[PDB]
Amino acid sequence: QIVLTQSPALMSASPGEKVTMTCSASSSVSYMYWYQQKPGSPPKSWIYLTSNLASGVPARFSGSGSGTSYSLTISSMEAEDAATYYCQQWSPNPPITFGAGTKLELKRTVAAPSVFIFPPSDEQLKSGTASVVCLLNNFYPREAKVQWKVDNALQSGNSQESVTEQDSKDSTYSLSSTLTLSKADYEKHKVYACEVTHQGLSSPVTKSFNR
Amino acid sequence: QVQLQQSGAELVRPGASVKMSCKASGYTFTSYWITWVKQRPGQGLEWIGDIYPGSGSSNYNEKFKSKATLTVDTSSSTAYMQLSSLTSEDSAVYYCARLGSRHYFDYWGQGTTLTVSSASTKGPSVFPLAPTSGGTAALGCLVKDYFPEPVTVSWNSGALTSGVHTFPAVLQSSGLYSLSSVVTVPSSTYICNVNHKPSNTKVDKRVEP
Ligand SMILES: C=CC[N+]1([C@H]2C[C@H]3[C@@H]4CC[C@H]5C[C@H](O)[C@@H](N6CCOCC6)C[C@]5(C)[C@H]4CC[C@]3(C)[C@H]2OC(C)=O)CCCC1
Repeated sequence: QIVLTQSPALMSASPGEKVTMTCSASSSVSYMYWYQQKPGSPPKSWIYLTSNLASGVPARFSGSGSGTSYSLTISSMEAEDAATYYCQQWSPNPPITFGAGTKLELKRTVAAPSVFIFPPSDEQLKSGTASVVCLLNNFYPREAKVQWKVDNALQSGNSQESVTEQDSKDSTYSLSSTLTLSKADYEKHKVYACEVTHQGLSSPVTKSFNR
Repeated sequence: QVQLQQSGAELVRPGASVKMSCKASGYTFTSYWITWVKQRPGQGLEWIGDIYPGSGSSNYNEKFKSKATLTVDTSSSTAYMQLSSLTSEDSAVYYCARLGSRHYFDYWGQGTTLTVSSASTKGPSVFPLAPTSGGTAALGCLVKDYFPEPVTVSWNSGALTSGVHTFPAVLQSSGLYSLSSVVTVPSSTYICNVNHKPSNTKVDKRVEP
């Protein structure tokens, strides 16, 4: 039951930079393993027996450490090295344990989002339910704030957010916020605004429409 | 080549059992240990246990000692794991790996997604998204209120691929999922093809302003 704490939780790196993620153990361990996982696919053995590279693992990767602190180092970041890296311990004791993983993202310039609002579809209005969607397209960094406002009044609890994985081409993320209220409450109001706050925006952007 | 094919996704009610398969090929099955790994979104990876197919001998993580049960059928070269009396905490992706000669898992299986629910399947309701910030304009599809995961969204039966973002599914207060798929196109026809396999809901839709 050795607890492996991995840090940082997530980090960014521009190709060419030296990346180093740490795996600190709650007690001393005999060996340290590392796995590379990208979305949609099963993990891949990356480092075995504290310092050896698995089949396919390129030379830029290397792992070391002892006692309570082992590390995975990439001499010079590549674009394909954007993945989650999990560490895993072995010792004579039986529970081989894993780390929560360090997600390695790609660094890039700040980019303001493109905001678009979507009024409920006529088909869905017949169904007695109304969904206003707000799209935040191609932006960096991931942290973007979305405040729904109905007739200037801040809405809460009836919105759901979703963020895409970092783009393969431009390394930006997209976000969508979905405000879903009953047809009854939708007709009780006129102005539907979507307020976006970001690092790339000098002041918040508000895309809106009247019912 | 050395392949490990896992069984399809399961939707099982809580309290019941589940049995998944990992069909091994391209190697002498009875010569290398097979391990099972649990993966819950966010709480990393978890070692369940291993089994040596040539002996039936098995090691279990004391956490899962009574939850999982590992078996092997050397004739068909398949390894099995049964998860007894399922709970919401058992909903995870179950990976199956072969422990290699060099002390590391050299081959893995695509994984089996276990969804632990008594709720019956629900087909989504597809809705269009009304077709200019940043010189571009967007349109899309709202795949709303479905269960379990996943849905497969394509555009123009696969013809349109650029500028398309199929958002990750979101859990709604209603317990059902809902994803959006938007396609961004600037100043210079559009059909979305949604597919939910669990309830055979293949629905096409044309998005028009
Ligand atoms: C899938 C089953 C494998 N399990 C453990 C089993 C672990 C081994 C147990 C015996 C060890 C003897 C020795 O001290 C070391 N030397 C041997 C000669 O060469 C130089 C190094 C390492 C050693 C082989 C361990 C390495 C990691 C081994 C494969 C672990 O595998 C992983 C992936 O962590 C995981 C769950 C329990 C069993």
